[PDB]
Amino acid sequence: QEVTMWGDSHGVAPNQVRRTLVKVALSESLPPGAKQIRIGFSLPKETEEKVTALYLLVSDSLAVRDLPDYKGRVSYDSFPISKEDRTTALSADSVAGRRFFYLAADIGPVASFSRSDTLTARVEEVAVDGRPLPLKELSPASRRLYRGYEALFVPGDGGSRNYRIPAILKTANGTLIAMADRRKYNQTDLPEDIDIVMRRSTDGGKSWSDPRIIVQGEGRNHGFGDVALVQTQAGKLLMIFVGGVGLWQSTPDRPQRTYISESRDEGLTWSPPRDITHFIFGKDCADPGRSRWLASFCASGQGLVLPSGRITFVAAIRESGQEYVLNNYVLYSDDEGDTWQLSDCAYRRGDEAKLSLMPDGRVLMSIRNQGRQESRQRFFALSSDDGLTWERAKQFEGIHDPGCNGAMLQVKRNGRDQVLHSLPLGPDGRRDGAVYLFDHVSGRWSAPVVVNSGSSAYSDMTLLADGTIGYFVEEGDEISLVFIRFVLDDLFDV
Ligand SMILES: O=C(CO)[C@@H](O)[C@H](O)[C@H](O)CO
Repeated sequence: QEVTMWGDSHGVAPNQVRRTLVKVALSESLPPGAKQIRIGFSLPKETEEKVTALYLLVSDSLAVRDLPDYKGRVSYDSFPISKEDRTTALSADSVAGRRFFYLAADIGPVASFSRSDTLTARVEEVAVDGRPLPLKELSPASRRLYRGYEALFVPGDGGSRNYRIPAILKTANGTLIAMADRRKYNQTDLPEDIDIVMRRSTDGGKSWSDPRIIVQGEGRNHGFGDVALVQTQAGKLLMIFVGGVGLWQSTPDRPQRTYISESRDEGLTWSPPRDITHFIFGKDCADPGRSRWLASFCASGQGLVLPSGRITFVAAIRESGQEYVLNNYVLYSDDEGDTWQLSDCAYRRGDEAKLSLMPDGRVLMSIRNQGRQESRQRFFALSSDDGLTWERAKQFEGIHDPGCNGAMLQVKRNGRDQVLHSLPLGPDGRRDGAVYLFDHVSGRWSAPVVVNSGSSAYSDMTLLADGTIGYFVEEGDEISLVFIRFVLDDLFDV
């Protein structure tokens, strides 16, 4: 009879309730004759000052996230603990054979958000009728306080086993749109059966509407996913996504197709999806130079609408069946989405790529590094004719890319034009989701700041009206899509 212990490392926000600090698992139910179990724990004053109440939670489930995040799919009992106390006890008849125990807290109304605000606790002893059990730590507890923190899509939500692939969008009217792959049966990509789902917020991300499936997968080989979002200059919302067979299964005559859909009511309703594959490649393509290309997909997340009105996304395109590599081209529209063209090639052996507007009006491309090329660094390219043509810009390199989709934001910080870039820190793996600041004038990257430790993958980033960063990340091995709000001073001041 051993006891295994996991401290929580997920972010918190003020006034949240029943946040797990430490969870422990009995390897066996309490034996008959056992009457009581007692849990002694430690918790520093700095954490105690940040909480308003403590709890012992007991459940038949051993869950990854805070138990309220499973919205009742996890049932549990809650016994309060005085925040000044350091032990609690419960009869074996109350535990009722259950094996999983949580030390949880209600977060106070803290108002600091510096890097120092880290909550922690640790279980020191689990005793059954006075007989202390052996406890082994698999994880330490450290939960950082952010101005906002909320899991928008959690495994099991609405009957979908999994979620992946975040996209976020802020509209000129302040509406936030959050979309995701609804991965119904497992976490793998197309050709699995996948839907596109969405939640909206009309109060700057304080609260979100219930998820609505806006594009429905119709079976294996007939799913949809990899959403990217823009707002066009005329005000209509534009989403772009792929559907069908997997990327490497696509062919010119049986392609994984690219679709667009639009919204003229702040993301409440969306037009029926429109196949635009024929503009890009394949059997219906008017350019015979691309008749025999095999596959294309736009990087999920956000595109870019230029000052001219031109709408753009970077497609990553498979041109040859003899290799498993992709080339980047800009997919753009000068007519509010009515028609679409391709730029000249922007990057050889690229992958998911993102655009942002340089302070001089040039366009910067950030290209995912696939296959651990070169020094395993993020790739960059520049365009000075609004996306039509491109050249490598090593001058922007200098951050590691373990091979993952990220996002850029052009921000002004202490009077300096800078670029915020989100990527897993790694190294060489999907761990510790971070952001970096690139100072434009010096051409120097900051040191990374880890927003979310642990398993971390795709991220997308939006700038809120007052300059708070909205950061939408894939958290965990079984991924949750988590919306985090912070200001740049919270992460980069000393
Ligand atoms: O996988 C998970 C789920 O949240 C955790 O184990 C954590 O993200 C990482 O794996 C280690 O901290």
